[PDB]
Amino acid sequence: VHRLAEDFDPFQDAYMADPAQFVRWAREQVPIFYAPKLNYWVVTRYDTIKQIFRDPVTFSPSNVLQSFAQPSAEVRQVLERYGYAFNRTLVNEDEPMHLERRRVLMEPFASEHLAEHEPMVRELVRRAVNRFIDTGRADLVDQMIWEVPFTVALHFLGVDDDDREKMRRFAIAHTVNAFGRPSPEEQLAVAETVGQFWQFCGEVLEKMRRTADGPGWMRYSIRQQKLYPDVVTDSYLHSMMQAIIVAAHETTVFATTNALKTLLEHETVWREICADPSLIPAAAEECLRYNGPVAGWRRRTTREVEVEGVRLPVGANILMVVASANHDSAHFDDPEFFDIGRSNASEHLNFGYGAHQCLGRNLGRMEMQIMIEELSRRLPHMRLAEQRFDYLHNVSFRAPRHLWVEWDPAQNPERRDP
Ligand code: HEM
Repeated sequence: VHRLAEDFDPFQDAYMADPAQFVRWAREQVPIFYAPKLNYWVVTRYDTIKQIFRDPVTFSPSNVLQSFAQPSAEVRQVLERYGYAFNRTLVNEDEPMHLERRRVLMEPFASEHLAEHEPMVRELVRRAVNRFIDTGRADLVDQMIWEVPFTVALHFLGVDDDDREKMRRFAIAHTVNAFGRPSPEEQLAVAETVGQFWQFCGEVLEKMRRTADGPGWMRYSIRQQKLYPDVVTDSYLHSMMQAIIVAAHETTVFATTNALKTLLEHETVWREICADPSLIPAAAEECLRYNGPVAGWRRRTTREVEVEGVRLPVGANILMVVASANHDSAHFDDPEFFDIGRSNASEHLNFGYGAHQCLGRNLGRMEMQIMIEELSRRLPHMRLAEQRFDYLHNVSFRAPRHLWVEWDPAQNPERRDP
C-alpha cells in the first residue's frame, strides 16, 4: 500500500485501460496518497473529488492543461513568432474573473439553443455512415467519430462554410500535449499548428465582427464584448475558438468511442437499444459513468488545506481519478453493474461538478446519442472485430485510438428484405 503509492505512474496501459481498477486499492483503503514520480497528490473517492471540485478558490484549475513534458524553448519561440496570446479560457481560469466571464458567455450553451444544431448533427452522422456502410469492415474512429465533433464545434462557434473547409488541417490531437508527456518533436509539431491556427483565427474574428448579428457563439460573444468591454478582452475572444475546439472535439470522440465499445461488448444491452432506441439517452449516460472518457482531472491548491486528514501545502498538485469516483461503491450501488436503467447515472463526474461544470455537456450528449442511434438503426448486425485496444498515455482522457467493427452489408436493414 506504501509501495503502490511510491510506484504510482499513470503513464502506462493499465491506468489508461481501467483506471478505476488500477487505483481500487486506494479507493478502498488509501483515499489520499502522494505520488513522488508525478509530484501530485492522488484522490480516488467520489465524495473527496466532489469536495475539491466544490471550492474553485482553494482548489484552482490552473494545472488542468499543464503538460508533463519538460518546457520547450523552441515551442516558446514558435508561439511568439505567431503572436500567440491564448488566455486561460474558462476551463483553467481562476476566480473571480472565471465566473464573471462564464455568466456573460454561457447563454448559447442552454439546451433551448443547442436544439437548433440537432439537424446539422443528424446530417453529418448520416453522411459519415453512408461513406462506409457498404464495405463490411470499418474503424469507427477514423471513419466517423474523430471528425464529427470537430465539425460540430465549428458550427457551434458559427464558422462560415469556406472557413470550415480551410480548418480541416487543424483537427489534430491535443490530448498528449496538454495532459501527457509529448516528445520534444510532438511538442514542436503541435506548437507550429497552434500558432498557425492563432493566425487563422485572428482573420476569422475580424470577419465575424463585420457580421456580429449572425449566428454562433463567437458573434454572440462579440455582441457581449460591446455590453461588457471590461470583462471580455480581444485576446480572450481570440482564444475562444481554440478553447471550444479543444473542449468539444477529442472529449466527445473519446466518450462516443468508449460508449460504442461498451454497448457492443454488452451484447444483451446492444440488443435492447436496437429494439428500443428511446433507451439511448439513459444508455449513453451509463456509458459515461461506467466507461467514461475522463480518467483523471486536476487542481492545484492556493492555500494550505486539509484533504482526507492530510494538510496539503500551498501549490500542491492534485490528480482526481474521476473514473475511480464513477466506480465508487460508496456512491454508486453495484458500480461494476453496467445498468442503462441506473437512475443516478448522470451523477458521474466526467463533466466535473460545480463552478466549471462542462458548459457543452448537453451538446456532447446529443452527439453521442445521435451517433449511437444512427449505428444501432443502420448497423444493428455489426460486431466488434478481433483487435488490440491502444490508449494514448496521459492523465486525463482515455479511449482506444481505433474501434474496428464488421458486418454483412447484404444484411444491412436498409437493404434487407421484409
Ligand atoms: C463528452 C464530451 C465532453 C466531456 C467529457 C467534457 C468534459 C469537460 C470537463 C471535465 C470540464 C471541466 C469540468 C470542471 O472543472 O468542473 C469541461 C469544461 C468545459 N467544457 Fe466540456 N466536455 C465535453 C464536451 C464539450 C463540448 C461539446 C463543449 C462545447 C460545445 C464543451 C465546452 C466546455 C467548456 C467551455 C468548459 C469550461 C467551463 C468552465 O470552466 O466554466 N465541452 N468539459
